Amino acid sequence: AKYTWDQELNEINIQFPVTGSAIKIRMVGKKICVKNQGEIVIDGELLHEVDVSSLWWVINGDVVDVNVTKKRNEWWDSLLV
Amino acid sequence: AKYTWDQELNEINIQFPVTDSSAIKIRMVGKKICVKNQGEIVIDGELLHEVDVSSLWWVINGDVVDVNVTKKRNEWWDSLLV
Repeated sequence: AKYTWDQELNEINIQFPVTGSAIKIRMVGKKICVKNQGEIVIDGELLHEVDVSSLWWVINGDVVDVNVTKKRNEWWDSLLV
Repeated sequence: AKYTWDQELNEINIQFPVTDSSAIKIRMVGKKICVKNQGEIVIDGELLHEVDVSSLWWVINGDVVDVNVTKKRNEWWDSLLV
């Protein structure tokens, strides 16, 4: 497992460890690409639509925390399609 | 001008006006600095010299956000950004 995720009714959160500049994150529509030092963390399509402009991330110690707001307030069964 | 800044020999201070409670987003990684206020970019650049990113702190004083970070080296900076 390269990452974990959790959700609030209106938001998705993704976490992964900093190895060890390096952090590249792009969302276009539902497509999501997260790389860390060239290694792919996630390369897929989110289950539902998000507000791509709301995308934010920070580093807390050894962990990167990524947050994006959902378009629709509903629980997601999974992160990706 | 979206912000102002000043310095001590060992510290950088950045100020900008407010507009709750996820409105203020601040990230520094290495020398890269991103400050957003209600989604609007305040700063998006690279600091002139290295700072201790762990020392980064900010607070709201009335209508003004004050950001402080400690310089790695004790020297005057000609500019805030590269």
